[PDB]
Amino acid sequence: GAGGALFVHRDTPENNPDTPFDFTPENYKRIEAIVKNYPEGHKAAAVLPVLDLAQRQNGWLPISAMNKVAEILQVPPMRVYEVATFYTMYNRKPVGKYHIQVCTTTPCMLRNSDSILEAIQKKLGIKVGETTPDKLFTLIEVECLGACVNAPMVQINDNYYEDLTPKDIEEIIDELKAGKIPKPGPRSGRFSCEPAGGLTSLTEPPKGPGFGVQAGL
Amino acid sequence: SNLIEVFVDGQSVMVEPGTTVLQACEKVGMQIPRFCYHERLSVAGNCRMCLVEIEKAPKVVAACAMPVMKGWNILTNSEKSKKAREGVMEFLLANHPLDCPICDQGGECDLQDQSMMFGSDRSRFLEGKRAVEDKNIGPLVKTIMTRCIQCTRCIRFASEIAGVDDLGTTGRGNDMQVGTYIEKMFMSELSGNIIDICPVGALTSKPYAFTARPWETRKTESIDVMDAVG
Amino acid sequence: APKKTSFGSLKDEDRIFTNLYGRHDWRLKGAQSRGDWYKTKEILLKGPDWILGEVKTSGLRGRGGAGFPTGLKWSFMNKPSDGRPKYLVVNADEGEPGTCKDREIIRHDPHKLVEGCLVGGRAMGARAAYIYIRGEFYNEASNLQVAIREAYEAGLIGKNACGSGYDFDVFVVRGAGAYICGEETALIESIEGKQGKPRLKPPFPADVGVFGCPTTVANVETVAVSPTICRRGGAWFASFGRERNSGTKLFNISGHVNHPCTVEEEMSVPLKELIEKHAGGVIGGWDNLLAVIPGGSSTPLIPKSVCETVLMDFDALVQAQTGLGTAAVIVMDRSTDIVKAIARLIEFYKHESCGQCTPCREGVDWMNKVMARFVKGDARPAEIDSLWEISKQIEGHTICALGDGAAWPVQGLIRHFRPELEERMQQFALQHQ
Amino acid sequence: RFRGEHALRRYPSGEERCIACKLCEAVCPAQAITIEAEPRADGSRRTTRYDIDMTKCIY
Amino acid sequence: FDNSTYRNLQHHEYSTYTFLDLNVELSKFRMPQPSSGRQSPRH
Ligand SMILES: NC(=O)C1=CN([C@@H]2O[C@H](COP(=O)(O)OP(=O)(O)OC[C@H]3O[C@@H](n4cnc5c(N)ncnc54)[C@H](O)[C@@H]3O)[C@@H](O)[C@H]2O)C=CC1
Ligand SMILES: Cc1cc2nc3c(=O)[nH]c(=O)nc-3n(C[C@H](O)[C@H](O)[C@H](O)COP(=O)(O)O)c2cc1C
Ligand code: SF4
Ligand code: SF4
Ligand code: SF4
Ligand code: SF4
Ligand code: FES
Ligand code: FES
Ligand SMILES: [Mg+2]
Repeated sequence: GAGGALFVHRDTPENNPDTPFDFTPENYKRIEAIVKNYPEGHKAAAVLPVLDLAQRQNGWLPISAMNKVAEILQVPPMRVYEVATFYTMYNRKPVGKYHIQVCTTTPCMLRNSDSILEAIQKKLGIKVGETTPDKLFTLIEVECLGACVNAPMVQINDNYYEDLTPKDIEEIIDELKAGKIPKPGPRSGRFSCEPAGGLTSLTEPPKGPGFGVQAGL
Repeated sequence: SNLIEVFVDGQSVMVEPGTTVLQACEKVGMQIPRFCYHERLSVAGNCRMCLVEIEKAPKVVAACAMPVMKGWNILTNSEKSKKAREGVMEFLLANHPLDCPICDQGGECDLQDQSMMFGSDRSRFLEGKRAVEDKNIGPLVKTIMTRCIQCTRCIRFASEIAGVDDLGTTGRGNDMQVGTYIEKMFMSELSGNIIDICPVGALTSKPYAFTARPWETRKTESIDVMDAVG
Repeated sequence: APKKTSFGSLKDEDRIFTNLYGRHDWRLKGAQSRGDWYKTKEILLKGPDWILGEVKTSGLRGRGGAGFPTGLKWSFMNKPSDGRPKYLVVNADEGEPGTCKDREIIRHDPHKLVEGCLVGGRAMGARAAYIYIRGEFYNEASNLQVAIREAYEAGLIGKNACGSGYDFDVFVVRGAGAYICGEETALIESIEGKQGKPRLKPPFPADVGVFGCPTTVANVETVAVSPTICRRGGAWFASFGRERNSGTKLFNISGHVNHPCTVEEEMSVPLKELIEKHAGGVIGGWDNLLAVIPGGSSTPLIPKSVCETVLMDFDALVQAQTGLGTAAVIVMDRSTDIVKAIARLIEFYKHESCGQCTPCREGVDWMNKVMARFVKGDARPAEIDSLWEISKQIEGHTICALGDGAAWPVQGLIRHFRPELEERMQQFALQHQ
Repeated sequence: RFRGEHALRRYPSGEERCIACKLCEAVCPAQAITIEAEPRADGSRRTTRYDIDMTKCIY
Repeated sequence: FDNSTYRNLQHHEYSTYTFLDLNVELSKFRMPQPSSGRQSPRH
């Protein structure tokens, strides 16, 4: 589908260069640590980590934060604009407290991700582009979060919830809005990508060090 | 010397190391079709109009970015090169707006001329076209970004020649757009050259808008007196 | 009996990733108990030439999906230094639909990846290793960071790595939601704080890479098997699988199977054996199978008539007009709308294009629109050949292989299910008068 | 199909159809058309001069 | 020895700053970075 969000910034009272943003001293220490991970003369390599840290501190990315990152890294603001508008994990508009991302790619689609999307829709009463009136949940559609084996799966604030049934995701939503912390992972009684059939492989105890080592080493 | 030997349609050419396929072709008097390549800007390699076939090579190469190897035979008018040019021009014209009568670039448009020379004569695109919003970058350069072909010539000129890093691209895919992402004026003493470098009518002269057509103007070569540069 | 003709049924002791399911301690102590970091100092002291020779004898091909010979690729960094530093880049972006192996390698066997990074960096003379992981894998990246900290404290990496006298650093760099950033040049751009747009080759990363320095980009699975290959030797790895298809492989089986899972199996195991052995078989029985995408969304699908006798290696699947890819098997039964699935894949590719070059940027969106119309049936039969020609134009005329990965599924669908498209068009024409 | 006296047409809203593209001037075998243009007060592409010399015209 | 239990649970208590705190901690173990000779490509 066509991307709803625009790629031109128009100043608003909520979002304009005079919007107050700054990094906390702990965040400045983290920025120093991040910058020391690249060779001298290549400070611009830290644009993505520092921008992500700004988003993690603020929740989203106002243009003031992007200008601040450009100023800290001595990078022209247009390059930071390019980075922020290229990568989809950056939020250039405010999002809810829990950003719900449902994978609808073909491997997840085959395992009825439509049921999960509809269950979330009828539990929250919002669409796949809206935010709840209490500003708690934002629901969007994403592409292949990397857990195709555990389809259908959903990501909520860098946490994975997979092997989902509509009732399971509704319960997760209830305990999320109740202030609890839901345990990330599959909900079907399997811990990880192992087969649910009974662990067809890797049954024997793992071999000790140097077991298969060749001679002359 | 240090020159190597290459062939352009079987004709021996002696070129320096690091010479591209396009330069070797122009040494024998052929101009490879190009949109994104400018000899005074950095090499981009994005428009893909310059794709050409090397003999005994299954895949066509980008003549603007590929250094030519010794013994290579560049086949500039083979079936592979012509079909690659036709496909690239088709993809370029799929979303282009039907603005030629109202475009100032009409009659001196590289897109028009290279469509007439290297592309097909009809369309098989049956979908709707994309439309983008315009950007205000000053009172000198008129901006109609629907005609943009995403060559990035303007960005490279602003970065390298004018020394101003205000131009760039936002988004990705079919939604990638050329602009400033904010209301900002590209006001520089050399800012007017982006109109010339732009192959299409996306960037045009605002004082000159709508007044004339290229074929009716008479050309007088003269010297500028606004400074001491001449 | 040399020259094996039947492949599969791999034993546990021959497996490399002995903690694929996270059933053991992923920390340093568990990895050491499982054989990791065992006389790796002796491996480093053997020199880059010995490691490169072992990798070449192993016959390992790139596990990222292209199957390039690992030894030949790594030998490109065996040049004398010209003043610039040398770097190793580990590709953990893992963008293909259907692929889940690298996530498990990172989350459950991180010390394996760290030791492989050290061994490969010593082999190619790299000063440090940058691990580029997708930003969606936050917990996986934090586990990797914990493992790297454990290795640093134990003296396994850093100054005087493992006592060998070779200095090596391991860095973790996180991207922000970009499937194109898995491509090696696009990944290099993403590391340097720029847009994830691929670079034209030449120059190759061995000449000009990250920060303009000689660089090698290698998949997580390719890196994590090198220490075990060097420990047991090239010959042991070589025996498994067909000739030029040596070693073990991680397989992700998803879609319409009873037990979708990630399993480790020998290379040339037949697809039917793998599906009926580890995945629990096709939902509704084997006779209910309609089509299989063997190597992730970029590889073309094959119908049931091909899946019952094909082998899961590069050459066998190439002979089947498809590719091994990332060994990501996606299974679809006869209840699946085959056109809708391919349309969803094309939508994925349309949303993942970086837009740098004309053929991908416009043609992929064009094919997305055409296939969206195809799903409803609004088009005409000549548009099938039109779409085939459009795909041909996109293929081989783009900067990177994302155009290839968008074109190939369309070609496979047109090749194997043209009557379905024609029938849907005829139904639309009937219903809409 | 009969060719008679020349005329300039309008859109149903009354807007001029002519957009000063100067194709007729270029194609005119007798050079009977003279066109000048500029942006209108509302920014529209319109003509300020559009003359046809009917004694030069060949119809 | 038993394979029944899942032993990857330390990631359930991870916070927003875990990765960057780990980077800060690791910053003292790293080697002096190489230098290109200038402060920036625009210098
Ligand atoms: N694991 C994943 O998440 C994904 C994997 N893929 C796979 O990636 C494959 C295409 O990737 P490519 O890099 O474009 O394939 P490629 O053949 O062009 O390159 C593969 C590796 O070999 C190197 N190489 C290739 N030719 C070389 C040469 N002549 N000289 C020196 N080095 C050379 C390349 O630098 C690269 O590192 C696809 O087949 C796809 O299956 C695609 C998307 C995602
Ligand atoms: C669009 C695109 C995306 C890719 N994404 C990944 C990826 O996420 N992970 C990966 O290992 N390789 C990916 N690749 C393939 C890389 O080129 C490959 O991993 C790299 O060359 C490493 O080579 P190796 O297989 O020898 O390790 C991608 C290729 C393309 C064209
Ligand atoms: S830019 Fe060229 S092709 Fe496009 S409308 Fe203007 S004259 Fe026509
Ligand atoms: S405005 Fe002109 S030069 Fe700039 S990207 Fe568009 S077509 Fe190219
Ligand atoms: S093929 Fe697509 S993703 Fe690859 S460089 Fe071209 S536009 Fe970008
Ligand atoms: S200038 Fe001539 S051809 Fe162009 S719109 Fe006006 S009348 Fe028609
Ligand atoms: S298809 Fe859902 S995680 Fe990839
Ligand atoms: S002129 Fe070579 S790709 Fe544009
Ligand atoms: Mg122009």
